[PDB]
Amino acid sequence: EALLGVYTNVVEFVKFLETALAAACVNTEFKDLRRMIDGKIQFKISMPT
Amino acid sequence: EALLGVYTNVVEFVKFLETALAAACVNTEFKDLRRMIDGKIQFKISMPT
Repeated sequence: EALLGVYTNVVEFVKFLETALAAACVNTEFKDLRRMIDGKIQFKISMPT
Repeated sequence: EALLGVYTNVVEFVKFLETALAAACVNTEFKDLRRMIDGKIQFKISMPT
C-alpha cells in the first residue's frame, strides 16, 4: 500500500483595505499610539436666524 | 495628547432673487421706502358688454 496525495490549505489572506468596508471609514497610519493620551476634534457650529 | 482636527460650518444662503419664488412676484427695489407713507394707487377698470 502507498500514499496517493498529501493536501493542505493555503490560508486566504483578506486584509482591511481590500474590503469595501473602508468606504465607511477613513484610514490613517499612526506610528506611536502608545504615546497618545487623548484625541480631540473640536466643532464650532454657527447657527443663523 | 493630540488635537486631531478642528472644523466649522460655513453658512451659505440662496438669496431672494435667485429662488423660484420670484416667479410669483415683481421686484422693484426702491432707494428709501421711508419717504412715502401709504400707496393709494387707484384703477379705473372697464368691463365689456
